[PDB]
Amino acid sequence: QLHYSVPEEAKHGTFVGRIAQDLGLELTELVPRLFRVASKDRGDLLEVNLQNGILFVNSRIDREELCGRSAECSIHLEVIVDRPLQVFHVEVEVKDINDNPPMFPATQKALFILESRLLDSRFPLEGASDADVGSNALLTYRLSTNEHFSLDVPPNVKPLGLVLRKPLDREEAAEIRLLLTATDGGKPELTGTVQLLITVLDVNDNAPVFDRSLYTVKLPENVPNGTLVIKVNASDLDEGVNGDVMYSFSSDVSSDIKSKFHMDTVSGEITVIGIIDFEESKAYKIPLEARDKGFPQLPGHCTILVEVVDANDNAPQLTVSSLSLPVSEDSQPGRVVTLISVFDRDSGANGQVTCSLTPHIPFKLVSTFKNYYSLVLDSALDRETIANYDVIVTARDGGSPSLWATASVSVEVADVNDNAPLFAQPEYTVFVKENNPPGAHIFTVSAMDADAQENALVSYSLVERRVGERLLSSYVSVHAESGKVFALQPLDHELLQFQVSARDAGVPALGSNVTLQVFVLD
Amino acid sequence: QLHYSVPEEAKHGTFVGRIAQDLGLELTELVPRLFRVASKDRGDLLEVNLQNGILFVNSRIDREELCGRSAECSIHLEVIVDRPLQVFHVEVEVKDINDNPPMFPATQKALFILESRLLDSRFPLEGASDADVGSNALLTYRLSTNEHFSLDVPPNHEQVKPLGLVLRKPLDREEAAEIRLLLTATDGGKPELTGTVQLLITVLDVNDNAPVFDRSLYTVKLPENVPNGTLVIKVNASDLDEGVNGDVMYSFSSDVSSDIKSKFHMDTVSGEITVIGIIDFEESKAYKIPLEARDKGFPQLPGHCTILVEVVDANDNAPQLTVSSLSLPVSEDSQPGRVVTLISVFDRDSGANGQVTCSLTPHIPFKLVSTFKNYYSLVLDSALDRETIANYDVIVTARDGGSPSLWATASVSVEVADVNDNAPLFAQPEYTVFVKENNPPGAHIFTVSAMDADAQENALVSYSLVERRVGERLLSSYVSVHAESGKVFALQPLLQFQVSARDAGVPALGSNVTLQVFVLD
Ligand SMILES: *[C@@H]1O[C@H](CO[C@@H]2O[C@@H](C)[C@@H](O)[C@@H](O)[C@@H]2O)[C@@H](O[C@@H]2O[C@H](CO)[C@@H](O[C@@H]3O[C@H](CO[C@H]4O[C@H](CO)[C@@H](O)[C@H](O)[C@@H]4O)[C@@H](O)[C@H](O[C@H]4O[C@H](CO)[C@@H](O)[C@H](O)[C@@H]4O)[C@@H]3O)[C@H](O)[C@H]2NC(C)=O)[C@H](O)[C@H]1NC(C)=O
Ligand SMILES: *[C@@H]1O[C@H](CO)[C@@H](O[C@@H]2O[C@H](CO)[C@@H](O[C@@H]3O[C@H](CO)[C@@H](O)[C@H](O)[C@@H]3O)[C@H](O)[C@H]2NC(C)=O)[C@H](O)[C@H]1NC(C)=O
Ligand SMILES: *[C@@H]1O[C@H](CO[C@@H]2O[C@@H](C)[C@@H](O)[C@@H](O)[C@@H]2O)[C@@H](O)[C@H](O)[C@H]1NC(C)=O
Ligand SMILES: *[C@@H]1O[C@H](CO[C@@H]2O[C@@H](C)[C@@H](O)[C@@H](O)[C@@H]2O)[C@@H](O)[C@H](O)[C@H]1NC(C)=O
Ligand SMILES: *[C@@H]1O[C@H](CO)[C@@H](O)[C@H](O)[C@H]1NC(C)=O
Ligand SMILES: *[C@H]1O[C@H](CO)[C@@H](O)[C@H](O)[C@@H]1O
Ligand SMILES: *[C@H]1O[C@H](CO)[C@@H](O)[C@H](O)[C@@H]1O
Ligand SMILES: *[C@H]1O[C@H](CO)[C@@H](O)[C@H](O)[C@@H]1O
Ligand SMILES: *[C@H]1O[C@H](CO)[C@@H](O)[C@H](O)[C@@H]1O
Ligand SMILES: *[C@H]1O[C@H](CO)[C@@H](O)[C@H](O)[C@@H]1O
Ligand SMILES: *[C@H]1O[C@H](CO)[C@@H](O)[C@H](O)[C@@H]1O
Ligand SMILES: [Ca+2]
Ligand SMILES: [Ca+2]
Ligand SMILES: [Ca+2]
Ligand SMILES: [Ca+2]
Ligand SMILES: [Ca+2]
Ligand SMILES: [Ca+2]
Ligand SMILES: [Ca+2]
Ligand SMILES: [Ca+2]
Ligand SMILES: [Ca+2]
Ligand SMILES: [Ca+2]
Ligand SMILES: [Ca+2]
Ligand SMILES: [Ca+2]
Ligand SMILES: [Ca+2]
Ligand SMILES: [Ca+2]
Ligand SMILES: [Ca+2]
Ligand SMILES: [Ca+2]
Ligand SMILES: [Ca+2]
Ligand SMILES: [Ca+2]
Ligand SMILES: [Ca+2]
Ligand SMILES: [Ca+2]
Ligand SMILES: [Ca+2]
Ligand SMILES: [Ca+2]
Ligand SMILES: [Ca+2]
Ligand SMILES: [Ca+2]
Repeated sequence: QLHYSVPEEAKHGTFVGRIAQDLGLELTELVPRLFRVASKDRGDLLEVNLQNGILFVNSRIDREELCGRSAECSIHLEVIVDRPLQVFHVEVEVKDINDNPPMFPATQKALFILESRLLDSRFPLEGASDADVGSNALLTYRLSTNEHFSLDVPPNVKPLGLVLRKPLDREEAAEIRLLLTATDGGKPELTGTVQLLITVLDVNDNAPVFDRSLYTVKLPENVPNGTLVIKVNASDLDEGVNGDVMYSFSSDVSSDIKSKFHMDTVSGEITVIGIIDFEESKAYKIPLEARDKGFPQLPGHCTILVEVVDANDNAPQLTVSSLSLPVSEDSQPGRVVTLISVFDRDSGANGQVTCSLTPHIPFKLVSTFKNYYSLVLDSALDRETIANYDVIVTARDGGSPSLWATASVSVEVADVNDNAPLFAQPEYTVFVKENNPPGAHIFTVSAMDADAQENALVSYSLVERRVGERLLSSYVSVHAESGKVFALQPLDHELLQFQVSARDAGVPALGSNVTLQVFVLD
Repeated sequence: QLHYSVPEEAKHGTFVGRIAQDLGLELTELVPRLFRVASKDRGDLLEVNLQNGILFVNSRIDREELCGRSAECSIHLEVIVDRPLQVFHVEVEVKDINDNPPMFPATQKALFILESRLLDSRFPLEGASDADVGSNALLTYRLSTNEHFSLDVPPNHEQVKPLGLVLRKPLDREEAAEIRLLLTATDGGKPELTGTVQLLITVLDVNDNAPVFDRSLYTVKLPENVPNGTLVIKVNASDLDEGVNGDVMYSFSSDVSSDIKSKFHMDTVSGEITVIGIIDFEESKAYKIPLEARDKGFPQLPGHCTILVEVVDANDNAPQLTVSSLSLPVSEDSQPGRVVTLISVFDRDSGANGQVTCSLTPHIPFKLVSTFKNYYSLVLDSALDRETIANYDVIVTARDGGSPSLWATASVSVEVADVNDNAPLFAQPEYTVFVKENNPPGAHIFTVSAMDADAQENALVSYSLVERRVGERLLSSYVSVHAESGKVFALQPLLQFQVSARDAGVPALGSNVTLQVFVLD
């Protein structure tokens, strides 16, 4: 019937069309007959002036306000004239102009993506809104050139996705900034921009690592209660709770190790809580584990080997063996007497021992094997001059400070018959009473020795002599046990000299005789 | 010194050496003189028989009991003889035989390793212990042939640091839940003894699998007038993890509109979408809803899926119509084909129930016709008459199609205006009267009557007189009449005249009736 095309948002009084002459009616007819024009929507967008008989724009025309995002827009206007009654229906189609730019819901939007997020994972992103319809509507999206991310759009309606091309890391890149540009295909060309500032969330993917797998620490033997050994330090590359670690022992530690050593969980300092002995254990090997606070927590392992240094804290324990009581006087030099065994609990320089004895002593000490010493006899010996020795043996434990261990040994010398029984002085003379009764003691001879026991035993005897052959009698009788001389005859008148022999009882028996004389002629 | 070599743990009374003749001593001296042999440690390991003067093993010799894990083992025996006193020291070195196998601290050891463990990561393992000393001590480790793991041992020395298991290829819980391996430690001695430890390592589930739907987008159709709490669709998320990491919670995305949240709600556990508000097609044609689902794991991964729901236009609105251009007068002379009033029909609904069908009374000369779109004009056809038909009340019925169909009726009152097209008619022509003989002046004689079919001024009867030949003769104008009433007055003691009845309308129409009076007295 009739179609008019009018551009959106036109100048006031914009020429639409000569509707008057188009319907075969003159202005002259238009003036008297009642001219009515009615339309839907606003109905005041267009109006006709009768003076020149034309149709024109009165107010601003917003197509998107009336028809929204619909493909076709047309305004139905009816024209009524009276006397006579006549009605004509005319439709005016509104043309869309690119006056509406691509508008994003927000200029700035921040997204949060985990670090451990794998590739091919897409993230939903809201598109820009546009009230325009057709070619002058947004169709082209352009993402900033980035290494990690790429853009993806469904060909149809559906939120566009952001795909992770390269893996992300918090430590390398804490924050990532991108810009998304949406451009519509219209004249003039309009701009849409949204800047995305995405922050990388820390994921516990860094295990705690020590400086080296093994550490070596020297430790004294007699360290007091609560002595520091070493503090271990672990490095972690995460943030906050994932970045700090607690130190602890491994579950495979020995009971003794746990008994002697302890570690503070927070500090990671190793302190001694038990008496450690070098003789008990020379060194300790301790496995250590450190764990962070993150839920997927990773452990860090390192083993400390501590060595205990031997301090001279034990005196050289020695034992006297093979106790030999007798030592003969005639013993030639080079004869062993007793045995000595010296041992030391300590080890090393303060483990070796040097033994010695009294210098003012004929005996000398010499060792044959290891720390076993044998007491050998040197120089000559005499029982009578010196009876017994009480030798004190000193054992020196080297190192600083040096220790001492002494032993008292009692050794006695055995008597050997090498002396002879000697009377006081030769010779002896006595004078007996004239009328001498029988069985009367006249004199008691005496002898003394230097030896002991049977070697010092004096046995008195008499000699026979020629005068005995002269036949007076068996004369005097002597007592071997006492040395008393007994007479059994009255003296008569008609020089007596006889030898009294005192002897020993030892196996090499030795004796001497003294001359005793009696003179009687009364 | 003097050296004799004896293997550890020998048979009872094993020949060691002829110590008697070796020390320059005859049997003759050996028998009576006390011949003593004494040693530290046990001191009962060796003893000499005097009958033949020889040295032999008396008790079991355990080298590991005496020297432990030391390189060199030697027994110091001292020989004491009396009369005269003489002492001879002899050392007997014990040779080690491989009688102690490589022993691990435990036959079975279980390790717990995370799935997310990166490559080149090593795990500490304790080595095997051995009481043997020398060549017959363990130095060689052999790990079971495994794809994922490889063995690592420090070369400087053994028992300096625990040997490690290094991850060559990454492991996964879903593919391999458990891994069993065997570690064999072999010492270099003859014969060779082996020590073994069986490792049962378990793979720990790590939340590294994101929840995934069947497809990114789903399409569901939904009616318009759905009641409060109507189910739309149930969504399904698939997860490949274990336990708390394997089950997911359903929720809306944070980017949803407030209206969307107002019209739709979702159960977190089930993942079912239900409507809790009245949705209207005129309000919104379709809804696009983003959905997010998150698992219970500490490193929780999200899953996104968008539901597109379409609203169907249901006939719940009657076609709103308005009567326009109200025209009260309608002339009788109006030619057929001529429009009367205007009707404007609009419908809120769209589609099959958007189209409207109008109609009018079938028993009526009027017809309804549309020229453009859904704009209708009521046009008059055929002739009409005021007197025959006084007024019309046109009822327009509008039917809204679809199931069920809607109805909208309209009553329009139109009246036709009277037009003078009829003529005043007397009862019957003609009329004749006889006047009194002795007639007085100014006397009423008769009252004429006339009637019309029209209305108002057109039905107004006005009585008048004609001149006539008798009147022209100038005798008189005869009777004088009142136009309003039609009364005839006589003023005098064969008369034929015409009484003309006329209208009062602008197009005046009239008719004449013959009136006669007879008086000759
Ligand atoms: C060698 O030193 C050992 C500790 O080292 C010292 O102490 C620390 C604190 C530092 O100052 C350091 O520099 C020192 O050198 C020492 O071990 C100690 O032994 C005593 C008893 O023998 C313990 O006393 C008990 O303590 C517990 C507390 O337990 C703690 O254990 C660990 C420590 O890290 C952690 O889990 C906590 O921090 C705990 O605090 C008490 O609970 C307990 O009392 C209970 O029993 C009594 C009696 O029934 C009740 O009345 C109470 O209510 C309690 O129920 C004891 O008092 C002492 O804790 C322990 N020290 C450490 C650090 O564990 C060792 O004895 C020293 N060697 C020798 C030979 O003495
Ligand atoms: C283990 O040793 C390290 C270093 O000796 C200790 O690290 C301490 O804290 C920070 C850790 O990052 C060290 O570096 C610092 O980093 C900040 C970051 O901004 C920087 O501003 C500093 O200038 C410094 O470079 C820092 O050197 C060190 N500080 C102290 C007082 O120790 C760590 O504490 C040790 N482990 C334990 C358990 O103490
Ligand atoms: C989801 O649907 C299940 C049935 O199909 C299953 O899920 C899909 C994704 C595939 O993994 C297929 O192999 C499965 O058999 C139901 O068993 C399950 O109950 C549904 N989910 C819920 C929460 O009910
Ligand atoms: C619809 O009902 C709403 C209340 O819903 C409540 O929660 C849902 C999940 C159902 O279980 C229901 O039984 C509960 O009472 C009202 O808040 C809302 O106003 C209602 N809308 C209407 C009546 O248009
Ligand atoms: C008595 O002693 C002297 C002293 O030399 C000795 O000559 C003499 O032989 C001894 N007498 C006897 C009987 O041996
Ligand atoms: C919007 O589009 C224009 C060109 O159409 C650019 O100049 C602008 O920077 C943005 O990309
Ligand atoms: C879109 O993006 C550009 C680049 O960031 C801005 O300059 C503009 O103002 C809008 O935010
Ligand atoms: C060293 O000290 C000890 C202490 O008993 C003595 O017995 C020994 O004789 C030496 O004087
Ligand atoms: C001579 O001397 C001895 C002592 O040596 C006395 O015992 C003896 O009786 C006599 O007088
Ligand atoms: C270890 O290997 C040795 C041979 O080298 C076997 O004899 C032993 O039984 C174990 O399998
Ligand atoms: C040590 O390893 C062997 C295989 O060499 C097993 O048979 C034994 O049970 C132990 O686990
Ligand atoms: Ca616009
Ligand atoms: Ca526009
Ligand atoms: Ca646009
Ligand atoms: Ca990292
Ligand atoms: Ca960490
Ligand atoms: Ca990290
Ligand atoms: Ca000590
Ligand atoms: Ca010591
Ligand atoms: Ca010492
Ligand atoms: Ca002497
Ligand atoms: Ca003597
Ligand atoms: Ca002597
Ligand atoms: Ca053995
Ligand atoms: Ca052995
Ligand atoms: Ca071995
Ligand atoms: Ca996995
Ligand atoms: Ca997993
Ligand atoms: Ca999961
Ligand atoms: Ca509705
Ligand atoms: Ca509807
Ligand atoms: Ca409808
Ligand atoms: Ca008529
Ligand atoms: Ca009429
Ligand atoms: Ca009339």
